[PDB]
Amino acid sequence: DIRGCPTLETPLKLTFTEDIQPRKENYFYYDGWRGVGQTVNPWSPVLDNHKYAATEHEIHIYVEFFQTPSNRFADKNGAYSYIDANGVMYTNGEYSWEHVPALGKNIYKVVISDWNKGQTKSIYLPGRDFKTVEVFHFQNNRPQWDDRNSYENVKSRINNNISKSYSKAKLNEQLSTYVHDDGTDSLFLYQKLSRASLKESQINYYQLRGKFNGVNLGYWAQEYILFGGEGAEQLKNKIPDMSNYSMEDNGSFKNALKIESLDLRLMDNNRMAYGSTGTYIASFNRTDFSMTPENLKACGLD
Amino acid sequence: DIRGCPTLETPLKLTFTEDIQPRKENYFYYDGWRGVGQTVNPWSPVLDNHKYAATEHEIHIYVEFFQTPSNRFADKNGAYSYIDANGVMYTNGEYSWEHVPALGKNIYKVVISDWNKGQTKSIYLPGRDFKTVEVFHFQNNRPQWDDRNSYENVKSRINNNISKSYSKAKLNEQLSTYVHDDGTDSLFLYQKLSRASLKESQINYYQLRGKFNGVNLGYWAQEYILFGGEGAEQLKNKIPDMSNYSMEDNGSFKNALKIESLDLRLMDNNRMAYGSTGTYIASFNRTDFSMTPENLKACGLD
Repeated sequence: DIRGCPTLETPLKLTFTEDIQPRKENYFYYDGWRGVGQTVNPWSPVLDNHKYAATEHEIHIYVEFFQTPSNRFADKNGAYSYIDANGVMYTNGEYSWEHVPALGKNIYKVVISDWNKGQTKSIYLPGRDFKTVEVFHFQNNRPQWDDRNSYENVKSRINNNISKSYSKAKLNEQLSTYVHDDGTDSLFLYQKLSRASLKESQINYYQLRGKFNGVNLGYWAQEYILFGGEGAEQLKNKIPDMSNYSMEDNGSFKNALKIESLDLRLMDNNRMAYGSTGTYIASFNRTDFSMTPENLKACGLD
Repeated sequence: DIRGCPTLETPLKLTFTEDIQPRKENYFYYDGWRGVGQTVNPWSPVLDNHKYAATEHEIHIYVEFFQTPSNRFADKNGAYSYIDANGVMYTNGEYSWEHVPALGKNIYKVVISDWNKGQTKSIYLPGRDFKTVEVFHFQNNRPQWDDRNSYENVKSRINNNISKSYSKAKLNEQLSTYVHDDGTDSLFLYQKLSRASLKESQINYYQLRGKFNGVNLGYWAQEYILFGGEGAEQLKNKIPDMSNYSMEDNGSFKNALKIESLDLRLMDNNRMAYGSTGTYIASFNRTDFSMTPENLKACGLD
C-alpha cells in the first residue's frame, strides 16, 4: 500500500488553446481564425472577408469507456461526474455530457462553443480509464457546418476524403480568383486518444489536421494546418523544405498517470508560396503533475 | 474493492465569503467590513471613518497533520501538494504553505490577503487526513494587527481574553463618545477544525466570534458577530430575545468524505440598541458532493 500517487481516479484534463497571431504580408494580416484584415490593433477585416471567414468555432468531444463510468460523485465545477441507473451523466459547472447510446454503449458527447481569440478551453474527462476520446474541431461559414452533429458523416470524411498528405507542388499552387470556393471542410482538426486496455498505463494519440477557411481577395489565400503533435511548437517560424507534408500526427504518452493535462495549441507559422498559402501548427503536448525523482520512482512513473 | 467513492485522497476545500450588506439607520449605512458611510451606491464614508474602520482583512490558516502530509504530487492550480525530504511544501497557483516547525512537527501556514467586499476566498487543504486546522481572521486599523503573525499571542487572547458570551445588558449599553477606543481585537473570528484520529470519519468544529471595528460618529457603533455555526444563515433578520448571547459555535460534521467544502459566510443582521450595536452572522456550513441515495449507501455515507 502506497498512498499519495496519481491513480485512474485522479481527474485528467483536456485543454484547447487558440494562439494564432496574425501575419503581415505585403498590405493585410492573415489569421486562420477570422480571415484577413486591413489593420491589426484593433482588428479590421478586408471588404469581402465576411463571405469567406469563420466567426464561430466548436469542439465536439466523444468519449467511449470500456464499461459504465466508475466515478460515484459530482462536484461543484465539474472535475468529477457520475451516471445514474439509466446511463445519464451528471456534471455541474459549464459543461454537461450527452449520453449517446445510438453510437454505442458507454459513449458520451459534449459540445464546447464560443471559442474566440486567445482563449483556452478546459474540460475534465469524466474518467481516465477511457477506451477512446475523439475530438472534432469545427469552423463556421463552411457547408458541412450545419451537419456537424452527424458523427457518421464526419467520420466518413475523415476516413475517405480528407487528405493525409499535401505535396509541395500542391502547397505552391495558386487557385485562380475565378474559382468561387476553395473546398475546405468545416472540420479542421480531428484528434483521437486511445487506450488498448482498462488499466493501461499509456495514452496513444492520432491527429488529422485540415485547413482554415480560405479567403479570396484578388487571389486565393489558403490556410493549411501543416504541422502538429508533440514538440511541434518548437518548429514555429520554420517550414522545412521537403517534397511532401504529412497531415497526420501519431504518438504515445508513456506513464499517463503522471499527466495532469493533454494540451492542444493552435498557432501561426510562416506563410508559403509568397503569402498565398498559410501554415499553422496544431501542437499536442502533455503537462505533467510536478513530482520529485523520488516520488516518480516510488509511484513507478520514472 | 469499490471504485469511485470519495476518499481521504480526494481534496477538501475551505471557503470564506464576505456577504455583508450595509444597513441603513436614521442617516448613514453601517458595514462591519468598511465602517460607516453617508451613501451606499456607490460607497462614501463618513467624515472621520478612516480613523476607525478597517481597510484590510487577512485569513491565516494553520494546519496540523498526524504525520508527514501523504500526497505525492502537485498540480497547476493548487488542489494537490507534496512535501520534500526537508518538509517544505510545494503548491502551485495563488497560495503556498510555509512550514512552521517551531510550532510543531507537521504544521503548515498560509496567509490569504486582499479580502474585499463580496469576495469568496477558496483554498484546498494539502490533506484531508489532518489533525487540526486553525483559522485566524484579522482586521485592519486595530492595535494587535502588527502582531498578527504571533501564533502564541493570538492563542493567548483566544484562551484568556476574548469573551465567550455577551449579556443583553451589555449589548444594550452605549459607550460614551468621550472614550476614544472601543477595545475591539484585530482578531474577529477564530475557527478550529479537528479530527481525533488519522482515519476518522467526521470533522469537529469550533468558532470564537468577536467584533468588527467600532466607529465613533457622535456616539459609538459597536459591531458584534452574534451568531454562527451551521444553519445560522436561517436566522438572518432575526435577533431572538434572550438574556445572554454565546460567542462560541460547536458542532460535528458526520460523513466528512461526502464534503466537498466547508463554507464560512459573513453576513449582516438586524441592528440592536437603536442602531448603536450591530449584529452579524458567521455561518459555517458544508457543501457536499452530489450523490444519489444508492451511491451514498454503497460508499457507506448515508
